[PDB]
Amino acid sequence: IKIRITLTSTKVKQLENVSSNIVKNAEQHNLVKKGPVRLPTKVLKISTRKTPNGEGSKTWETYEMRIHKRYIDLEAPVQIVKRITQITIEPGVDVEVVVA
Amino acid sequence: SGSSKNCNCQGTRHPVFDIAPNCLHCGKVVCVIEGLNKGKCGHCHEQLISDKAEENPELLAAQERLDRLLYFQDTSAERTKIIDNASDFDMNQEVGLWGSARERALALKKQQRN
Amino acid sequence: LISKKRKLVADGVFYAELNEFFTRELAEEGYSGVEVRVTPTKTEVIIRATRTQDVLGENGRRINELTLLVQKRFKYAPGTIVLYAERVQDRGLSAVAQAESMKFKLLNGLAIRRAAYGVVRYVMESGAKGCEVVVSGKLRAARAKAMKFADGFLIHSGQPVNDFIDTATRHVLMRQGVLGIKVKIMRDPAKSRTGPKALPDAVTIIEPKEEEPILAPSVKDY
Amino acid sequence: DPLPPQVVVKVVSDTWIGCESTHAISFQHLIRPFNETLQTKLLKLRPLPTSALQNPLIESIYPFKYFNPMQTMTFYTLYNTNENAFVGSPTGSGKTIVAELAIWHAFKTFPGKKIVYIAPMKALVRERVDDWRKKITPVTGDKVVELTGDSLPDPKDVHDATIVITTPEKFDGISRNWQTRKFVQDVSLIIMDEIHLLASDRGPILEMIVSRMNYISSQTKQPVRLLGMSTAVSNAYDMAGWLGVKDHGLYNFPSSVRPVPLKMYIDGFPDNLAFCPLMKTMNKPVFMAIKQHSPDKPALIFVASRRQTRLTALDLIHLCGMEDNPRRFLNIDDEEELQYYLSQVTDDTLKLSLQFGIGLHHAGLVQKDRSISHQLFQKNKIQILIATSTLAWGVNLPAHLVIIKGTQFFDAKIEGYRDMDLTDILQMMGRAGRPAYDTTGTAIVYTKESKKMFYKHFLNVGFPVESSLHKVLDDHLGAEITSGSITNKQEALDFLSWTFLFRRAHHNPTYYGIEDDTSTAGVSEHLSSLIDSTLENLRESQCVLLHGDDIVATPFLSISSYYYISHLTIRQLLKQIHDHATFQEVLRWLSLAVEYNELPVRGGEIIMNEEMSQQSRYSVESTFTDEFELPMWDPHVKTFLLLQAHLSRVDLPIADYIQDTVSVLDQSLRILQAYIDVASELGYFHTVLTMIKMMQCIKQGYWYEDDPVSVLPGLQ
RNA sequence: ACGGAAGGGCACCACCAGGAGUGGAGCCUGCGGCUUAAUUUGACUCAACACGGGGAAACUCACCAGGUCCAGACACAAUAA
RNA sequence: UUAAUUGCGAUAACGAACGAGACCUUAACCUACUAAAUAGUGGUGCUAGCAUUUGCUGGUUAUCCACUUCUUAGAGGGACUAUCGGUUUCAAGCCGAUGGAAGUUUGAGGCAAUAACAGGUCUGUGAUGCCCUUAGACGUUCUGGGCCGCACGCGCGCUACACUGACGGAGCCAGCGAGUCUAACCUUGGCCGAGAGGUCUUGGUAAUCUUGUGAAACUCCGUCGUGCUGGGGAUAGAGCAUUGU
Ligand SMILES: [Mg+2]
Ligand SMILES: [Mg+2]
Ligand SMILES: [Mg+2]
Ligand SMILES: [Mg+2]
Ligand SMILES: [Mg+2]
Ligand SMILES: [Mg+2]
Ligand SMILES: [Mg+2]
Ligand SMILES: [Mg+2]
Ligand SMILES: [Mg+2]
Ligand SMILES: [Mg+2]
Ligand SMILES: [Mg+2]
Ligand SMILES: [Mg+2]
Ligand SMILES: [Mg+2]
Ligand SMILES: [Mg+2]
Ligand SMILES: [Mg+2]
Ligand SMILES: [Zn+2]
Ligand SMILES: [Zn+2]
Repeated sequence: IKIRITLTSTKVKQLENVSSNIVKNAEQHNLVKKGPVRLPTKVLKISTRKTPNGEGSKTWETYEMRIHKRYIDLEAPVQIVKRITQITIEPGVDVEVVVA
Repeated sequence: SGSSKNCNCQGTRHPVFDIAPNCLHCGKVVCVIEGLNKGKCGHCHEQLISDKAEENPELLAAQERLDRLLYFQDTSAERTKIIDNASDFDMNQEVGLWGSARERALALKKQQRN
Repeated sequence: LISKKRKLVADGVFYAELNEFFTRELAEEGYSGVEVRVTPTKTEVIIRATRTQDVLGENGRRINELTLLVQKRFKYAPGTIVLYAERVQDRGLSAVAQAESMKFKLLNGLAIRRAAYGVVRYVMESGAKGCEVVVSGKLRAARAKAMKFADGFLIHSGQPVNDFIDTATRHVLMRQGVLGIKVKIMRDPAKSRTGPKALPDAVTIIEPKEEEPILAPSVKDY
Repeated sequence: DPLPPQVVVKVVSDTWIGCESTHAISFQHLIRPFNETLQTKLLKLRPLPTSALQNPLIESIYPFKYFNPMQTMTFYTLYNTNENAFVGSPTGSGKTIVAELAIWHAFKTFPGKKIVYIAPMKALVRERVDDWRKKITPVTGDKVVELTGDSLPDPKDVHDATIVITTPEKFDGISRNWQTRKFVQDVSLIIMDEIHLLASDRGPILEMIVSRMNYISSQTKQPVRLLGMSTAVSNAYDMAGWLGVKDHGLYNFPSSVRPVPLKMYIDGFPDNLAFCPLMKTMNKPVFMAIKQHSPDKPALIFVASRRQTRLTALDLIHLCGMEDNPRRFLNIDDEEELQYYLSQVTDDTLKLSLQFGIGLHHAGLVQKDRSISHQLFQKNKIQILIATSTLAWGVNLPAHLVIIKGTQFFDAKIEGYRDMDLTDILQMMGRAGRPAYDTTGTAIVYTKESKKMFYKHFLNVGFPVESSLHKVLDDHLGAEITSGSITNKQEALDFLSWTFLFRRAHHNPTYYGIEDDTSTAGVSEHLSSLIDSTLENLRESQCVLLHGDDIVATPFLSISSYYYISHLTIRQLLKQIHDHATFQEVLRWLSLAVEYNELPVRGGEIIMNEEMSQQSRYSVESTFTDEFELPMWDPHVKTFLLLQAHLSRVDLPIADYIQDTVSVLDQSLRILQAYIDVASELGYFHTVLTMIKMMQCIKQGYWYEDDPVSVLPGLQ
């Protein structure tokens, strides 16, 4: 069946929480389970002048947004993967599931 | 369609085949996917579709109440009502006669007649 | 089909667009921030305000049209977006609500000195460790100047500023120009309950329990 | 049905203007257990009538050819498959034909098996057998043997038996012997009915049985089939996740669809009478309701207590006088035949009430008097069948109207009146409505105003079935574990893992008393604390010795299976046993059993209890002394005096004591058997000799000084 | 506050010991000036001059030679099928 | 004495607050934990070349088996100037040696107090008071110019003025990033064309495809030879395409 779930939230502490109950849900159900894979962190950077006008010393500001993404692979019949998606939803943690 | 995917859902996750709801030999429920990809039973490999006095009488009677059972389920929204002895039961269809009081002015006219 | 690099950025702008819409509509309903939580097939938005009845209204009239307003602009299908209404806990400890209170007093002709002390006094009485309100503009004269009002103590540098200080800025429109209002409130670290419970430079030592010498070798057999 | 965005609680003043305070409450605690599964009635128009069964022997019987329409999903799903399924059947909509799917399930694959049926009450047991003695055995050639506390068949008959019907309590005793009783090896399918009684007292007994087969199936590595027979249950998913059923098959139909439609009415009665005066206020409105709703059709009224079975009859017959026919609807045209049935009537209310068309039934009559009220109603001679709530489990009475006469039956545990649980009155409506006799049926639920809104809101919806094992959880922990399956507490957590409690404890922590944390981790220490409580409450009974993480099956815990043991009884009499036990000493010990505490002591019995205390051979005041001194009201004192009366053949002052004596004598043999095994292990030969003299005296009702020859018939 | 007043301590937007450079040449680019109808404009030491995120063919565009449109809500009076 | 009103202390002051520091992000250390065909490693299968005698270089996605040293992380640890020797009312501290991945607060940053400037900004804003315009309107829109205009003076800059070079062949190594939905982005591959570029497809919403970004400076073998010269590449003319009306 090869169920794959990807999680791409910005805040990591809940993202580690969501990946914590999922991994133990499979083993407690005696499911062949593939460990979570933590992809390299994506650092989205924007650099801009601080001043609104054109006056002053050329001071530059850097802003960063971090994207933490993991995936976990599951292999099991549909009747248990369908009872995973509707739960483990917490604020600001994007979750999607792909079949096959 | 010739698909070999034997969908044995029995209508759990798919709509049932209207023409062939079940197996007439071993009772397996055949859904639309199961009916479309094969006309044979999944379990006992029996044909699903062949290529009132005469009809069995109580067989026709069985579906009469069965349709009522479906009718009861379809019309079960209002069967949950409680009669009570404190409900006004305004009996108005959707409004109090357009929110307008002149039908009882005749009763006032009747009272003027009295 | 949008990449996750652009999806999260487009999600933050959705939060940014949705945030400024409420502060311009519920300005007299005490809007105090919004939160967006995404669930498959069901998107929910939590409005936080001081007056939960006005945000809801009779039969949820206001929240329905506000939910319906979001539907039209963002092209969300009916039944996908649902708005909530929730009161704000510890209204004295929210800078945004107290920023509105400062603006409210000025527009009614109240004195700048007395009104400013009123905002900081309520915040201090509500359990805040520190509070600071800054008023800038043409005060009693054409020549503009700033007047800072504060109580307790507020940190200014380091990471804990983000953790403990909430900042609110609200422009005020008056007949003589524009008066700026800035409110910073520092809550007690002892009630944070999310992350740090104290300043990084606070060290607390558990008092040891004294015990007199036994003065005699003895055994308690079992 | 469409969930609102929030729930709003508005409080407004009554005199001032604008004194309003509103709260908006969100509910995001919506998990899959918090749902109603249900199944829409789909288009399955064509059935498989009889002929589509491929067995001439079965098709030659059951002349019902039209196949059960309310089996829409079921039909032949379990006929061939070996997968567990849950079936919710409201009312008597196939309770008999579906229960016979066990033979259709796998008996053809392997014949000559001993599939066991389970019923929650012995009243069902009699009818689950008698109806099938002329239905299955004469045609299938398979015999069925009853297994109850009153029947002790030969083990060879039980081994060769094909079907076994047993209450969960009686199945527990034989299931205590799973290790050595070679009889239980042929279990392939287990079927039980009326399974939503876990909230009741007997539910925990049945609940722990299911977890037993789960461990049997798990270790032995072969599946054991199950089948759940019940009515509409709100929390179907949790039961589905505990019964071990799979996706293919789940039967949850609501009470909306029934063979006979049900009409229900609500009425309120004033809140200034506690229990007693609110029978005169309610008896009269019952009379008008019977005539209005059941003019010429049978009615049925459910009184609260045993005495109210009489009081309602007294007033209703009195109110029946003020109309045309005082003996209305007697349905006895022949006066000569009228006196025929009245001849068999014994005494008391039945003598002067059966002539009015009203029948009475309660557990205070002759065993044939209870039946007499039924056969007359079987051919519709009597109309009113005023009875107790305990009759909603026995014979299926085809009545039309069910009346809830009052509410809030008394509970002895709280010395007060408590609201009736929403498990019995819901089933009590099932008697209303006669299949193929009348179109629709009516029901009325008369209640106090404070509870009037509660039943309007939730009577149709129903409530989740809850597990009440953690009131007797200390007793049945050693039911399956005293064999020596687990030695350490680490796996003791595993022993309770697949019980029904975890299916509701984590889902509904509030009901079970959890108030600290609702998370699965938060409940983990709470459930372990209960496990820690269970082992420590067994320590003061000095039955188990702890070696840290290890538990020890001591000789005191050695007798916990093969025989019912209440554990708490062991410690009470542990410091009393001695080799030279006298006859007087043991008579005190027999009445000290905890199981005898259930004997009721009616008001004013102390006066008559004291009278026979001196009349008894061993007075209570001279027997229960110092630490063993007991109050005269205590049932142990009453039980001690009852045994002496039986030995001395002393006539009891009232007939009520006779029923108690029969109950006391019923458990006398099994309770006395406990001391035989205990004394045998200790080698107290003198005590053992004393034991044999007791049941001989008890069986023949004669003292040890009496001549055994006089016991023979015709001899005083 | 200032001192071509004293005392103590610091800094490669200071110096020493040096490095590599700019200033010299061509070219890109900004500023001033001159020109023009317009060559739109801000910033005059550090703290402006590859700065206005200003690398402008049209847009941007704010300047010039010209041409359209009214997006003047609403209320009042007038003309008026 | 410290980078520090940083500390030891003295003491008509005691007790505090802000700032510094702590904090946060990043860089390095772990053959320690959980791992990971979207990263690899060794071996087993099929297979190419040479020696053939045990090998070396390799190729292989539905060929598997085991692992996380290298690569990514999440949770942790690790440094506090540790030990020692000197100097100091012998206090804070400082110097030196050893050990250490790391010992100039470890390096580098974010944040960063009070009081001010009539510093810049009305041309970022539907943020603005007041003033001006408000219908051949300073509004908007369309066409074409200009902001590039050139006697001249300055700043930020890039190319060099040569053999530590230039040119021609080969050698061949990074890291930070980015990439298409109602769009047409990053483009590998085949073919055509000096070249620029053009055509047909392909993979990629992306650790998996561009991409080992096979980058340049640089390394080696050859030509030139102290010559405004094969240094230098503006100034000008002709032709071939692309961006875009
Ligand atoms: Mg220096
Ligand atoms: Mg120098
Ligand atoms: Mg140079
Ligand atoms: Mg400076
Ligand atoms: Mg250009
Ligand atoms: Mg232009
Ligand atoms: Mg233009
Ligand atoms: Mg190979
Ligand atoms: Mg030293
Ligand atoms: Mg630092
Ligand atoms: Mg500005
Ligand atoms: Mg310019
Ligand atoms: Mg510059
Ligand atoms: Mg690289
Ligand atoms: Mg050249
Ligand atoms: Zn299907
Ligand atoms: Zn079939």
